[PDB]
Amino acid sequence: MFDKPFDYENGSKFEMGIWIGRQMAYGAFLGSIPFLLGLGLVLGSYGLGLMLPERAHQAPSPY
Amino acid sequence: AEYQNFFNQVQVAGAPEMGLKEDVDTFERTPAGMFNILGWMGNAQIGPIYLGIAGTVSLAFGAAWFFTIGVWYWYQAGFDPFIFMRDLFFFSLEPPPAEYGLAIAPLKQGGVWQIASLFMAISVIAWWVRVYTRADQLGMGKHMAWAFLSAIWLWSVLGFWRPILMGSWSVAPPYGIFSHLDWTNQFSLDHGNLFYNPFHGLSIAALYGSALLFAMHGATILAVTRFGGERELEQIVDRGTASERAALFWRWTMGFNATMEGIHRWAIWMAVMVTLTGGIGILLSGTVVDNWYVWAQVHGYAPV
Amino acid sequence: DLSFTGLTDEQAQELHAVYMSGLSAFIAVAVLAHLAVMIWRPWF
Amino acid sequence: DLSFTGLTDEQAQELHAVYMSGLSAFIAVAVLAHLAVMIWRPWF
Amino acid sequence: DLSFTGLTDEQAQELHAVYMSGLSAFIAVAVLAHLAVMIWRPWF
Amino acid sequence: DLSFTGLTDEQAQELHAVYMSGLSAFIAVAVLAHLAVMIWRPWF
Amino acid sequence: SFTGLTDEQAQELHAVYMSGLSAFIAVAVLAHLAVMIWRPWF
Amino acid sequence: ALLSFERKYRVPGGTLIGGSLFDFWVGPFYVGFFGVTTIFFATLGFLLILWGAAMQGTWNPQLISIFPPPVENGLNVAALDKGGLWQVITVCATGAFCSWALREVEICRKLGIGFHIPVAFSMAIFAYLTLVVIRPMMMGSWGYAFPYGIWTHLDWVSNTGYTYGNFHYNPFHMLGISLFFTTAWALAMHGALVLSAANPVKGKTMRTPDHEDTYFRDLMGYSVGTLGIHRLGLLLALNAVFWSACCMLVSGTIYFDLWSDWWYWWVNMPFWADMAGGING
Amino acid sequence: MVGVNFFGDFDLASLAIWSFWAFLAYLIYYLQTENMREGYPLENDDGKLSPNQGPFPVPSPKTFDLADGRKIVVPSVENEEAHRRTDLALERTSVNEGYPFRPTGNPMLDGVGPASWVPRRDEPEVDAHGHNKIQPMRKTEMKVSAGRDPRGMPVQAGDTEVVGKIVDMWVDIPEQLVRYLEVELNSGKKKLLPMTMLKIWSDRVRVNAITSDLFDTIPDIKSPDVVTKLEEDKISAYVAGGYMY
Amino acid sequence: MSKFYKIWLVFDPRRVFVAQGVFLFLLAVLIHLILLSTPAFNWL
Amino acid sequence: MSKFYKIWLVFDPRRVFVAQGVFLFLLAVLIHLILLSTPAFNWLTVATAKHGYV
Amino acid sequence: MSKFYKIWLVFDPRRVFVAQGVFLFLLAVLIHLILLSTPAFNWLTVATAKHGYV
Amino acid sequence: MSKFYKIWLVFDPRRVFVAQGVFLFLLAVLIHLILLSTPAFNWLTVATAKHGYV
Amino acid sequence: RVFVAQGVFLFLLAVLIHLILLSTPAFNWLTVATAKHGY
Ligand code: BCL
Ligand code: BCL
Ligand SMILES: CC[C@H]1c2cc3[nH]c4c(c3C)C(=O)[C@H](C(=O)OC)c4c3nc(cc4[nH]c(cc(n2)[C@@H]1C)c(C(C)=O)c4C)[C@@H](C)[C@@H]3CCC(=O)OC/C=C(\C)CCC[C@H](C)CCC[C@H](C)CCCC(C)C
Ligand SMILES: CC[C@H]1c2cc3[nH]c4c(c3C)C(=O)[C@H](C(=O)OC)c4c3nc(cc4[nH]c(cc(n2)[C@@H]1C)c(C(C)=O)c4C)[C@@H](C)[C@@H]3CCC(=O)OC/C=C(\C)CCC[C@H](C)CCC[C@H](C)CCCC(C)C
Ligand SMILES: COC(C)(C)C/C=C/C(C)=C/C=C/C(C)=C/C=C/C(C)=C/C=C/C=C(C)/C=C/C=C(/C)CC/C=C(/C)CCC=C(C)C
Ligand SMILES: COC(C)(C)C/C=C/C(C)=C/C=C/C(C)=C/C=C/C(C)=C/C=C/C=C(C)/C=C/C=C(/C)CC/C=C(\C)CCC=C(C)C
Ligand SMILES: COC(C)(C)C/C=C/C(C)=C/C=C/C(C)=C/C=C/C(C)=C/C=C/C=C(C)/C=C/C=C(\C)CC/C=C(\C)CCC=C(C)C
Ligand SMILES: COC(C)(C)C/C=C/C(C)=C/C=C/C(C)=C/C=C/C(C)=C/C=C/C=C(C)/C=C/C=C(\C)CC/C=C(\C)CCC=C(C)C
Ligand SMILES: COC(C)(C)C/C=C/C(C)=C/C=C/C(C)=C/C=C/C(C)=C/C=C/C=C(C)/C=C/C=C(\C)CC/C=C(\C)CCC=C(C)C
Ligand SMILES: COC(C)(C)C/C=C/C(C)=C/C=C/C(C)=C/C=C/C(C)=C/C=C/C=C(C)\C=C\C=C(/C)CC/C=C(\C)CCC=C(C)C
Ligand SMILES: [Fe+3]
Repeated sequence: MFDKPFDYENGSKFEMGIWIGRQMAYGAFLGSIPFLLGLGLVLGSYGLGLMLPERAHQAPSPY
Repeated sequence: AEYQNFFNQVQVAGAPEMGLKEDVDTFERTPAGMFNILGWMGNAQIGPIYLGIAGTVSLAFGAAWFFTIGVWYWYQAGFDPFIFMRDLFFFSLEPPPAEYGLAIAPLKQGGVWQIASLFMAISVIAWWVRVYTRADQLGMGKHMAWAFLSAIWLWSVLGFWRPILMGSWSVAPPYGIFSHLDWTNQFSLDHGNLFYNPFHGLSIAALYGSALLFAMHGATILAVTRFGGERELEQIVDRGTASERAALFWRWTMGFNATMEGIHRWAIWMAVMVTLTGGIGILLSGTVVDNWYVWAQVHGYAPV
Repeated sequence: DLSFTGLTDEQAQELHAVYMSGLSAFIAVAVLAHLAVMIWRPWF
Repeated sequence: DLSFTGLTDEQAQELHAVYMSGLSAFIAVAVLAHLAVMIWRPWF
Repeated sequence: DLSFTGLTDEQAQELHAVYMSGLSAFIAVAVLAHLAVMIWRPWF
Repeated sequence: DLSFTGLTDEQAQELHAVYMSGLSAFIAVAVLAHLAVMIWRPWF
Repeated sequence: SFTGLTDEQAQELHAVYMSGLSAFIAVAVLAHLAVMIWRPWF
Repeated sequence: ALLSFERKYRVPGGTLIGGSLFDFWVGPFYVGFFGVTTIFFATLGFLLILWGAAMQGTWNPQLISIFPPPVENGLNVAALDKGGLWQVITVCATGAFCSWALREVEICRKLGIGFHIPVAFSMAIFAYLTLVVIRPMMMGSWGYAFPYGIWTHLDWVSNTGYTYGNFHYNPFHMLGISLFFTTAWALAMHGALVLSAANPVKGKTMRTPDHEDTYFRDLMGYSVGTLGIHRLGLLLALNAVFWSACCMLVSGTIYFDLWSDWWYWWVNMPFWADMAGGING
Repeated sequence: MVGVNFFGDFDLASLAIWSFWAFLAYLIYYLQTENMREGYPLENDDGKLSPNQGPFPVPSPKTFDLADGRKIVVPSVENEEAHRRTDLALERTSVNEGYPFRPTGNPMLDGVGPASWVPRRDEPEVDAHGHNKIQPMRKTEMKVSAGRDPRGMPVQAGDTEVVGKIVDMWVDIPEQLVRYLEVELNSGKKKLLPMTMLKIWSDRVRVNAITSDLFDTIPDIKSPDVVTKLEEDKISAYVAGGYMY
Repeated sequence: MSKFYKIWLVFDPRRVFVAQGVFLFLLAVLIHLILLSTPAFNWL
Repeated sequence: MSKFYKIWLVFDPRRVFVAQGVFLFLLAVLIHLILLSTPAFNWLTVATAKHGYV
Repeated sequence: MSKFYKIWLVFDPRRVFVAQGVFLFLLAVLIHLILLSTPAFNWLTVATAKHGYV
Repeated sequence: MSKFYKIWLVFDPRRVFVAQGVFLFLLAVLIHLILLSTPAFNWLTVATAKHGYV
Repeated sequence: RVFVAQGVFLFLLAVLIHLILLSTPAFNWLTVATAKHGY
């Protein structure tokens, strides 16, 4: 529904360019899925820590 | 949304299976029954149990050990049932102090611990004999007995062999919920960060590997239950598509695979290794190496 | 006529021409962004 | 006359010619970048 | 002749000639690099 | 006169001849390297 | 015979194996003689 | 090369991304798009660990250690020589693990089997992300994650555990320990039982599953079954890892004192706290 | 023996750890060799012997003694030949190795890919007493003790259509486990549906693996009350192949 | 060169376009994350 | 040698191209990260010192 | 000796070429990293000292 | 003995050659590492002392 | 499936936002009440 073949025979240049753009946009969305998941994980954990008591951010360093 | 085969969708039951005779005395078997709650994930039958001599000895002496610890706890509670419940996890039956060495100690000062330990040892030996003989009378290959022997090895190193080598029963762990955790922590502290014991690391690797391998094998078998993959023995003698698909999954994943029979060899050795290496690691502590961090520094895997 | 994709030669040429036009447009946009950044904060 | 891939000799020659053109372009760009860096920040 | 891989003698000879040419080029480049390093910073 | 591998006596002889030539070349190179090390920094 | 070999094949294989063993032992003896001359351990 | 039965299973289809672009094998390894990404991430992580060894100045494999940025750095992206290399390696490891799971999903789809294996692997991935991402961010800094070293991360484990006294007293920790021990015990029993059925006493024919059920019913009065034992092993391992993750999640975020002191609410319940005698007076 | 070294810093702990390394190397070799009793020797894409066979040699043959007098030598030519599919409707997609094989006809009907079946022995699996392990519930005295009884329920396929009704269940007698559901199609024919690839709702049995048109071509059992291992493999392969096809 | 279009005779463009989109997005994300490391170019 | 084209008679170009792309991107990223790990050759830090904004 | 070509009668070129490529890449990377881990032969360090970059 | 060629009547050449290559590489690496861990025969350290690099 | 998921999502979002407001002393309505009324 997102990755579709192109009808090269009986196909205009403008449609070909739009199709290449759509394929690359779908690829960009697929590549954005892990970036968005990681950003959400990090920021949500940080926000939850911000909502934690004050002692959560004062633990001794394990090194 | 598909069926994951973690629980049965429907249960069926007839007369309970009383077991194959082979070379087993059927007079020692009890009656059997059903428990429908256990039939969702496994078998609902609480089948017959073999009584025999080894089972009777093991039950009697294990109950004696359990009741010895219990009456010691009641003595520590001063007959008070409310104190008994309030401090149940804090009660401890400690070994004799280091002054008495390996000799028989007074009851109040470790004799009760020695009595309980002897009862426990008798029970464990009887249960090992039971495992071996139940394997033998059905014509099976004694693998369970050898697997149990590794755990027995670790257990006897903790309580018998290392105390003998150290010259006192005091170094053995006590009988208690919180007290034996404290004993474990104090052992690590006294022997210089047991993390740096190489056999301790090997035992941890084997434990992690046992968890990993059982996860892999269970997931693989449940994945091929579409083709009757859990019938492992028949797949061993008459290979089906389940075995082939499992082998091909793991070969395409990591480049090498197992067979329906050899995966269980992997499993048994991985599980045996944790106790096999742990016994050696515990036996080396105090008798050969008394500070594992300094030993690691000498042998090049700790910073100087 | 070596083809691993089921594409004829002329179709490949036209597709490459369109792809290169888009690539040049993308390069131009990237160049504009880099010039803006360089004016705002040079890294050399 | 062995051919593991199924390609003929002339097909292999044409593929190698185009591949070498691409490699030449890549190496030329790399050489220009290296010369620019050597002028900007010598490492020898 | 004995052939586990299915190749013939002459195919093996031709492949080995090409492989030896490639190895010779690689070794020549390595020798030049080692000479340059030895001149710039000897390790003996 | 056994053959687990399936080779003939003459095939084994040819294989051994090539293998011994390779081993001789390897050992000669190792001997030259050892002589050079002994000259540079003797260990006896 | 669990291996499938015959008596004569076993004899020839053993002869070649003993030749290799003799060569290895002779080299070891020479090495030990050199070590004993250079740095005696007795 | 191929196994003697492998040819009929190497068919196209089952990929998630790219169609037939990467639908091929390299030796025994199926590649796919996620295999390409896995090889990239794994090689980059390995080479960056080697480079961090070069910066550290040691080539002993047991002394190499890449440390996260200091606690004072917060959640900022650190300099590569000041903990940023650890962050890059962590990103590479996360990418490699996720790509491995998705490649396993593709292989499952090609072979027409279930996804129990990738789900179980995702459980371990969740545990790893808990130790390196969730807990350090809930504590406000990347500096609370463990380092990448064979024994230095053991030092990290020791220090983190002793931050809260004796870590044995964490209840979720006790549950996880019990589950791991049970998993090892069950694995030993299952391997031994299957091998003893497959390798009977000499002169006897191969044993049936009825023999296994009879053996375990004779020994202890209950048999879970082959399907049951596989389900039980999988669930035991998954629960062990999940409860270990929970034990680490609750420590340092909502609990900061000694767990041995946590265990004293039962003792200090007022209706028997002052009753003289016993251990706690 | 604290501080007692045999030579240098080599003490009892060092001896133990090095001995463990040697033992672990041998154990890994043994475990890998024990797992090479099936699927070897390796072949190429044309079915010919692969020039590379791996560093681990194939172990010496081992024999399994069956209760009916049959001997199985698992690493043998006979074992490989008995389980080898013939006349596979497959075609190479490339001259190079490592590329997928394309099904020439109907992959589900031809039994290739995820629909592949293995030619198991054409006899039913038996228990220790010699009785057939899997039998229909009408031939036993078992009863439904929990869950939902699917007998009499309609069967809905993956295309949201009714293809028949459940008439009986097939049960593993030694394990007391339901393994197959018997369905009477609207055409009157009876088929076997694996339990592991269907869902039992409150009012229907849903089979998403295959559509209505594919239910008529499910492989059949020769005898109405006996199912053999080969028939089980064929039915399971056909049903599991529907997810891809 | 002018013969680069033949790359579309080797790899199917649609899948290649999807993969290129993935690669370009991830490369941009990586460059932004690298820029965040230095305060001078930290735009947050 | 003028006969190097015969490498395409040995190796499938598609898999070769995939491996080459992965290898070259990996190598470029590795070299850039090595240079960024060295403060003397970290061009961002060099620009920071040269222009002086942080 | 001039009969080494018969090695291709024993080993398939594709597998040998792949293994050789992996070996050479790993060996070159290892040697470069060994030189970089030694400050005496770290060329970036030598350049920094020579040109006064820090 | 002139009959050592008969070893190839006993052992398959492919596995022997693979094992020999791996063994020789590991042995050479072991000897080089032993020399490098000894400062008296570490050629990099000796070169540094001889030329005053550090 | 849609209705249950939407209900869970809305309830969890509301609980999370209410907890965020509660942990903020500036918007903590109980804290505001006890400060204003001298509780
Ligand atoms: C789980 C809670 C703690 C922790 C606590 C401990 C303790 C306590 C011990 C270990 C031990 C080990 N841990 Mg640790 N470990 C953690 C997280 C990790 C992670 C990770 C990315 O999550 C990894 C890869 C490791 C890796 C390792 C191994 C070096 C070793 C044996 C494990 C094993 O066999 O497992 C089962 C897996 C297998 C059997 C399969 C094979 C796995 C191989 C052995 C992994 C090798 C990794 C290699 C050294 C480095 C990887 C990167 C390279 C670039 C490829 N740890 C966290 C922080 N770990 C033990 C040890 O000996 O330490 C010295 C030990 O005592
Ligand atoms: C602060 C505490 C110390 C420490 C101190 C110790 C000590 C001390 C010991 C271990 C031991 C073990 N530790 Mg450690 N350990 C620490 C940190 C860790 C960490 C971690 C940080 O992640 C991990 C994963 C481990 C993991 C492990 C295991 C791999 C190992 C053996 C486990 C086992 O099977 O035990 C339990 C299994 C048994 C005791 C076998 C029992 C066999 C008998 C026959 C069965 C029971 C008898 C009878 C039937 C009972 C009644 C049953 C009735 C039905 C009621 N340790 C730190 C560094 N650890 C042991 C070991 O081997 O170390 C080398 C050990 O003795
Ligand atoms: C490979 C190493 C792993 C392993 C292996 C292993 N253990 C084994 C086996 C194997 C292969 C067996 O064959 C054997 C077995 O039979 O398993 C079912 C066993 C076994 N491992 C056991 C336990 C066990 N294993 C452990 C560990 C492990 N065992 C390792 C992880 C642990 C841990 C982690 O601490 C424990 C607790 C047993 C279930 C069993 C051995 C049974 C036994 O020895 O019984 C004799 C002992 C007793 C009878 C003691 C007393 C029991 C009761 C407390 C008696 C009192 C109560 C009375 C009956 C009722 C009172 C009611 C009221 C009046 C109160
Ligand atoms: C139920 C959870 C248990 C489990 C499950 C599990 N793990 C699994 C699977 C399953 C079901 C797989 O399918 C998968 C697999 O393929 O197994 C063969 C996997 C796997 N479990 C593995 C290991 C592993 N599992 C562990 C744990 C467990 N896994 C749990 C107990 C541990 C522990 C406790 O330490 C380890 C070491 C791998 C063998 C494998 C996943 C292989 C993989 O991801 O491959 C791609 C990545 C690489 C080849 C290398 C990447 C390297 C990085 C880029 C750089 C290094 C980064 C790392 C953080 C450094 C760490 C240094 C250490 C000293 C800390
Ligand atoms: C750590 O290392 C760092 C990050 C510091 C440095 C490492 C760096 C690297 C290695 C960076 C990049 C390597 C590459 C290889 C980057 C990308 C090269 C390419 C090949 C980019 C391709 C851009 C192509 C793009 C967007 C597609 C353009 C096509 C667009 C729609 C579709 C074509 C349709 C076009 C209709 C017509 C429209 C155009 C006009 C003029 C009308
Ligand atoms: C700390 O302890 C220390 C390390 C000090 C102890 C030191 C120990 C040892 C144990 C050192 C070494 C012992 C050995 C055994 C060293 C090696 C001896 C060997 C056996 C060297 C082999 C060299 C062989 C070489 C290069 C291979 C020559 C073969 C070359 C190509 C292959 C040609 C053969 C062919 C090609 C097949 C073609 C022919 C046909 C008919 C197809
Ligand atoms: C710190 O120091 C370190 C550790 C980093 C030192 C490590 C160093 C290394 C290992 C450096 C590099 C070793 C290599 C091996 C570098 C790369 C050499 C190569 C071989 C680069 C190749 C670049 C190839 C390029 C651009 C060509 C891509 C080819 C193309 C566009 C053309 C192909 C498209 C085609 C041919 C048409 C074919 C189809 C038809 C129908 C004719
Ligand atoms: C710790 O120890 C340290 C690391 C310090 C030192 C230890 C060091 C060692 C042991 C280093 C290295 C030992 C070796 C043995 C390194 C490798 C030497 C070799 C053998 C390099 C081979 C280079 C081969 C090269 C470039 C050739 C690749 C071949 C080609 C281009 C030719 C292409 C061939 C054939 C195309 C196609 C023919 C097709 C037809 C149809 C005729
Ligand atoms: C800590 O304790 C210490 C280490 C101090 C003392 C402990 C010491 C020990 C235990 C020392 C040694 C015990 C042994 C038992 C050492 C070895 C004795 C042997 C048995 C050495 C054998 C060397 C064998 C050698 C060279 C032979 C290899 C054979 C060959 C080349 C012959 C090849 C055979 C056959 C080619 C092909 C013929 C085929 C046909 C068809 C005729
Ligand atoms: C109302 O409640 C009643 C009174 C009915 C019963 C309540 C009972 C309780 C509360 C029972 C137990 C509570 C506990 C806490 C039991 C034990 C838990 C543990 C953790 C036992 C751990 C033993 C742990 C280890 C290493 C022991 C290994 C023991 C050994 C090898 C045995 C050593 C054997 C023999 C030493 C020494 C023989 C030598 C002589 C001179 C006799
Ligand atoms: Fe199993």
